[PDB]
This record gives sequence, structure tokens and C-alpha cells, in this order.
Amino acid sequence: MMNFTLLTYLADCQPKVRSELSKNLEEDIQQLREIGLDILVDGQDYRLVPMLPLLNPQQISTALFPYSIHYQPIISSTNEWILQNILSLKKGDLCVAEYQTAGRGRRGRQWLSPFAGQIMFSFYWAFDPKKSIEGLSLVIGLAIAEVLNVQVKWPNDILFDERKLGGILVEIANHKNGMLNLVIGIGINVSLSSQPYAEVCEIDPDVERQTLLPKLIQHLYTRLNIFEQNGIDEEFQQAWQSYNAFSNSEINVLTEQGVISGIEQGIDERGYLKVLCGNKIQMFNGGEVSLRKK
Ligand SMILES: Nc1ncnc2c1ncn2[C@@H]1O[C@H](COP(=O)(O)OC(=O)CCCC[C@@H]2SC[C@@H]3NC(=O)N[C@@H]32)[C@@H](O)[C@@H]1O
Repeated sequence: MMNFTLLTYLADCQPKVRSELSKNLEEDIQQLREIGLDILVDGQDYRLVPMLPLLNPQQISTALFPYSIHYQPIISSTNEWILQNILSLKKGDLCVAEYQTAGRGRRGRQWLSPFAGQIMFSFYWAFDPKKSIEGLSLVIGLAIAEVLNVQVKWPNDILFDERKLGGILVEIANHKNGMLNLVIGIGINVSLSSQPYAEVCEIDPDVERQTLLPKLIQHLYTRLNIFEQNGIDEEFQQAWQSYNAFSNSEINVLTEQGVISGIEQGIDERGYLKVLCGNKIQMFNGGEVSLRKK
């Protein structure tokens, strides 16, 4: 299916004149095209087509000092890199990529991205193991919607035009620190190409991944620090409400045991969804449970 060494030699998106990095050049290139990577040829020069201008690692570093950045055009998953490199990291160090050969959703699912058309990054984070991470996904989602001026959806979705603008994937590292060690994965659609999807280019055609990435991370980190102090406090619930695309709406709540319906009533102190069902407020925990507008 894929010659990883090719692509990797091609990942600089630069005009290479037919050096061999293989056994079936036309085959693997068409196989790379079948995966979906775009490879244009002009006579004898081959070139991998970034959907957007490649990022510049040195600029991210200086823009995000003292946090350390690992940049890598092609990767399996920026989450995997944080996991495999956890010992060398401090709170807030990041991995950034252009394309993921195995981008992870929740629960075995996949994350799709064309080459260089997303903001894809993961980072290490850590809490006191006594402190609860109830609501963490809400904090991440809100921080991004505050930067991009878009809307959130419980528990972790980023929304423009009621369309999926990106994904958030919090994973727990089995690392022995005396701390709770997270890797936090974020994908934000910028310029793409199942369900309809949103991309930042719709809203601001002059978006630049190079300066939006540090803007996202600076606010994300800030929102997180506020969360270590205040949790899902009443300021948060108000900030949430203002960005909540489903505030006080008639919704369907999809759990493993079926559908329950009602009117959304925001969130409680643990980040649980609050829903007026019949005559009581019922609460739900974000794992797997999904939300839909009636
Ligand atoms: N680019 C996209 N935009 C919107 N929806 C997508 C999409 N690609 C796939 N989907 C659909 O979104 C579903 C998964 O939604 P979930 O809530 O289960 O899973 C997520 O939404 C979290 C995925 C987060 C991606 C970033 S990318 C870098 C860090 N490194 C990783 O590997 N992941 C994080 C997929 O099964 C659907 O096909």
C-alpha cells in the first residue's frame, strides 16, 4: 500500500529529479495517489503537493519558547510520538506533523487529513494525581473555539456551521511519575481535499497555519492552567454557554441503552451534560455518549 521511505524523501514537497528511494516507481506513486497523496510530475521532475505551505519548525520553537517542539512532516500519529518520547519531555512540549499515516480517533477510529491541510499537534500534560480531570475535554474544546471564534459541542467537538471543524483526543500515558501523565491530540481542519466537515479557510481565507498554531497553544495552555485552579467553575460554565452551539436546544442523547430526549441545560461541576428529560434533570458522562439536534 505505501512506500514510507518514498514520501519521506518526498515530504519536503520539493522538486526531486527521479532519484530512486524504489523497485516499482510508477506502482508505489500510484499507490501513494490511491491513499490520496497528490504527486504531480512535469516531465521528469516529481513533486509531492502540500495542501498548504509547510510549517517552519524554527519559527514554532521561537514562538513557543520555552516549550520544546518536535516537527516531522510524516508520522504515524503525533500522539504516538509523545507517548514513545515521554521521558525526554516537560509539561507542554509538543509534536507537530503535516500528515499522519495512522491518525487516531476515539475507539479504534481513524483521523483523516491530506498532507499539510490541518493543524495536527499533540502535547504532554500532567496534573497532580489527586486532582480530577473531569471536564478536561471541555477545557480543550473551549480554548480552541475562543481562539477561532467558533462553537463547541459537548463533550469535545469544534463546530462551524454545525459542521465538524476538528477533533480532540485525550490519551493517558502509563508512565511512572507520581503524576497523571496525559497526551492531548488536536486536529483542526484548515484546507481539506463521510459527514460534512468544516475548514478554517471557509472563515478566514488568509489563515496562516504558522501563526494560528502558536495562538491556539498559548490560549490552550492558559485555559488549562485556569482549570488546575478553578475547574468547571461558574465562570467556565458561562464561557461554555456563550460558545455552546446546543445551548438550551431540543436534543437527542444517544447512549448504549437507546435514545433519550429533552432540552439541554448546559453542564454541571464535573463537565457532565445536563438535560431536562421529562420532569427531571438527567446527567451524562462524555464517554461514547453522543448528541444530536432534534
Ligand atoms: N478531518 C476530519 N474532520 C472531521 N471529521 C473527521 C475527520 N476525519 C475523520 N472524521 C470522522 O471523525 C471520526 C472520529 O471522531 P472522534 O471523536 O471519534 O475522534 C476525534 O475527533 C479526535 C481525533 C483528533 C485528531 C488529532 S490529530 C493529531 C492528534 N494525533 C492523533 O492521532 N489524533 C489527534 C471519525 O471516525 C470520522 O470518520
